[PDB]
Amino acid sequence: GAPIHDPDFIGGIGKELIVDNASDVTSFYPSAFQEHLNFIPAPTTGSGCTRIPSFDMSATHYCYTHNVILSGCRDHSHSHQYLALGVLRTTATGRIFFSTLRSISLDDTQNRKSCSVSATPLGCDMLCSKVTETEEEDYNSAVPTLMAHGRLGFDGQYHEKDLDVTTLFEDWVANYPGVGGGSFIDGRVWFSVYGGLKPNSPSDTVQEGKYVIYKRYNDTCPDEQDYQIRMAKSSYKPGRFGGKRIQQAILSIKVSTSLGEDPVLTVPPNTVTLMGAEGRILTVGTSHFLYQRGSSYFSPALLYPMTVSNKTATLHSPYTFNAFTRPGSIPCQASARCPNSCVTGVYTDPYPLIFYRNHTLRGVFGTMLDSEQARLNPASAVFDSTSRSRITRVSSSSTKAAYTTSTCFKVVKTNKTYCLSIAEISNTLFGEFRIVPLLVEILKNDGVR
Amino acid sequence: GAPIHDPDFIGGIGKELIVDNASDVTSFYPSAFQEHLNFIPAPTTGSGCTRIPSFDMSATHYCYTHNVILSGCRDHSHSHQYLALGVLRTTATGRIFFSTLRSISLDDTQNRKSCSVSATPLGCDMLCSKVTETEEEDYNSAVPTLMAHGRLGFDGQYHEKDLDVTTLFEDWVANYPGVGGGSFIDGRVWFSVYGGLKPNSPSDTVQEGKYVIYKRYNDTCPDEQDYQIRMAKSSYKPGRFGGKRIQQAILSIKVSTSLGEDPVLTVPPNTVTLMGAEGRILTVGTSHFLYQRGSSYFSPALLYPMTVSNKTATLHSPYTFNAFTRPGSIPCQASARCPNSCVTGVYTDPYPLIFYRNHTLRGVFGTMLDSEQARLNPASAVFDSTSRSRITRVSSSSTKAAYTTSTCFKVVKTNKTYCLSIAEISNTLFGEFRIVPLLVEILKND
Ligand SMILES: *[C@@H]1O[C@H](CO)[C@@H](O[C@@H]2O[C@H](CO)[C@@H](O)[C@H](O)[C@H]2NC(C)=O)[C@H](O)[C@H]1NC(C)=O
Ligand SMILES: *[C@@H]1O[C@H](CO)[C@@H](O[C@@H]2O[C@H](CO)[C@@H](O)[C@H](O)[C@H]2NC(C)=O)[C@H](O)[C@H]1NC(C)=O
Ligand SMILES: *[C@@H]1O[C@H](CO)[C@@H](O)[C@H](O)[C@H]1NC(C)=O
Ligand SMILES: [Ca+2]
Repeated sequence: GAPIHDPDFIGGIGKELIVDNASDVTSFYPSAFQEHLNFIPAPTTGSGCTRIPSFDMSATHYCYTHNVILSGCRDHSHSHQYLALGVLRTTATGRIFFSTLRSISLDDTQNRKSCSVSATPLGCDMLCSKVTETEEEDYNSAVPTLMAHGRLGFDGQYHEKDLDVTTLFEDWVANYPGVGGGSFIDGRVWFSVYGGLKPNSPSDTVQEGKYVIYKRYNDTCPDEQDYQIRMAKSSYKPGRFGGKRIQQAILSIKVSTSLGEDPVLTVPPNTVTLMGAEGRILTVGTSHFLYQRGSSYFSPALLYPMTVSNKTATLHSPYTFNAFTRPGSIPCQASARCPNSCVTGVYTDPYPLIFYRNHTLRGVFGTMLDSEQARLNPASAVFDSTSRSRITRVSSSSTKAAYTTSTCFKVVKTNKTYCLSIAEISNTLFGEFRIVPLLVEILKNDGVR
Repeated sequence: GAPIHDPDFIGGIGKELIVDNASDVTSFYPSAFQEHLNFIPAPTTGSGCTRIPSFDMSATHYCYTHNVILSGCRDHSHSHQYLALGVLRTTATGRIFFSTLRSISLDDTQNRKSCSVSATPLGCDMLCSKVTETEEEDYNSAVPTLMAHGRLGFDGQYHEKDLDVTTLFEDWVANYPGVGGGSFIDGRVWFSVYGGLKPNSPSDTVQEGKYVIYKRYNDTCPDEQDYQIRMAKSSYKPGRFGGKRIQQAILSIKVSTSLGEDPVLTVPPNTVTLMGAEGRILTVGTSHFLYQRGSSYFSPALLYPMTVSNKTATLHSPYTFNAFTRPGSIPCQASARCPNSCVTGVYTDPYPLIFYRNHTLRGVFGTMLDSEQARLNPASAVFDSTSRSRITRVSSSSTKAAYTTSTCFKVVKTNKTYCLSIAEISNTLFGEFRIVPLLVEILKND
């Protein structure tokens, strides 16, 4: 009943789990899907769905949230936001299970979507967007998207406060939380956000001519330099949103009794970040990372090192995992190696797992959609910069996936490393999407050498 | 007040679909699942299930029913019965779809169980059992199981009349409908029924020593005759129910504005029928058939010819489809070839599809559970006495399945034969059982 992770987890949450410098990264791999957890509620109705999962865990508790739709799973539909606060416990037999301390289903009328959540000392901080219109209409609207900062405390109470997006996102036509989890850092909660810049606005003007071309390993692009640059520049203004610059941002907010207190929007230079996309701000040990969904031409998982300076942050050259690809429409498929304009891909974050003694991230765990173009075939595995380990297929090759957010930890008591993988999956004839939690232990083959 | 399907279906409902004497039966086969029909409601909750499906279709309308559990799918939970009256339609594109005209969700305090539905001229007749105890607690009791004859009319109203089981099933300790659809024949609705007989009751006495042994095609049981005969006899009184003879029966009720009118329970001789099990009363063309779930030692799909005469039925030696097996626990697994005593298997009916010119049945469509012992891997196909055509697996090999009921019809316009396969299935991460309708066209290597 303790409002903290059970003693066995103490000291095994949020840190660098494995630091092997000698042994290969891919030698570490996911086992068979263990103790199928049930902290995530199934959809309220049989014809409805659960979608857009966000999870973040600190050394004391975890936070989880998801959007629920009563009929169908089409975005242009009414939805409720489910938010929960919980801790990692063990049974008498050592069985790991996610225990919910508090939970709330926002059954009101506010149209919350693209919500992200973060574990803070005060509980579970949530960043949501509120809109009654279309997404493609939002980038077509003149005003920024409404956003709110909420919190489900340890006391079960929920408080929320709408942000003054008029001034905070004055340079944006559309703005949304990255859906991925946010991170608590130096008294502030950091949520990755994305959207469209108002053309010719101060923010849009500062990003003019700014771009970056990330290459694939051992697979260079055959297109000429002049053309690649031309394509990279256009990747920030995909035709889908009519020329608007799809921008990546970072929003920090002070964690205190007052919600939405002192919000500061940092917009990293596009010479670092690719096209704005869904993302996640996480902290593993002492380093911070910004996961960016590969919505543009870049297929391999991006893990941007994030450093903090007061209320703003700076992103450095991203860690890339070539094998950890994501499905996408041509010319931005899983094998795409050339810069291009597109709004595709799927959110499938990599959790910093293996590090060097010097703390440089060496390997990550994540449930990728092992598919070339279609959002399907989820598979858990460990990936370094170029390869992947023995995979643990979530289900069949027919399983459609929309999101996979992974968070790994250790049971210091048994010294075993585990990875929680929350996936929004569905089969062709079993119903709409539903979020399912999968826990897998990270193994290592010693008898190899 | 027949609502009528679509002019495209006239002459193509409940008829002999494919009449051929030359073409190899297995040359006919199911295509890919054309579409995923929407007439069947998903479980009301995401943590519950839809189970025990029943379906019957007549010239002008179809009837469908399933049981719904709000939390989980424990057969020992409170539930409500969903009943629907519908029609076979077709969009401008020519896309087949089942339109549900009327539907009611019986959510009272009664425990309807093992319901069977039938499309009658007055609507959708449902035969349910009303229980207050478990399967075993029921067979141990002295009194028969309560049953009710109900009906969803074209007007949307549902009327129900509990049958006088005390007299109707006086010789029974437990009795339930076969779950499979019932059929309208000669002014009355016919429902397969099964349960356990009261020891020494007249019905039981008449069955003493009666048994029948059905062999596999080219898989002769090596057991000595005396041993087989003893096993066959014992198969009727499996240990599961402490020696109570599990009997197959047939209930016919007069179809009229008065429910439960003139009930007549027929109990076929166990020299014809194997141990009582879930079943269905089908009518294809002028012929009638009784499908009996292979709950005993017999694995191949069974279709007993059924002839009716003044309120009573008569079953004959059944058509068997050797490759249309079903999974079962040992020693009555799908590969079984010898008589034995057991209560296993799963409901997976064969729909009469291909007939000889003379009307003798030869081929059927069905969605079998392509497994040996576990209720997994549903797979649709066309079957004859010894073979299986090319298949269309419904899902993965680890897909669970509790029931599959198929009904084939024909679009007279495009003259294409289709088969509705309604299956209660589940999968690993996607929750409890759920009834899903599947539609496949019947094709041929010619
Ligand atoms: C930690 O040690 C590794 C040694 O493998 C360093 O990796 C090298 O880093 C240099 C420059 O960053 C690269 O040019 C080499 O290609 C890397 N070699 C390998 C095998 O990765 C890493 O930079 C060190 N990290 C820190 C923070 O000192
Ligand atoms: C319809 O035709 C079939 C085809 O012959 C008949 O089935 C045959 O019946 C004879 C009985 O003399 C046996 O050789 C076999 O049972 C069948 N033979 C073959 C080659 O299949 C069937 O009996 C006919 N139906 C009726 C009602 O007469
Ligand atoms: C059945 O067995 C006989 C031998 O008794 C054989 O000639 C025939 O080909 C077999 N048929 C099949 C389908 O195996
Ligand atoms: Ca009883």
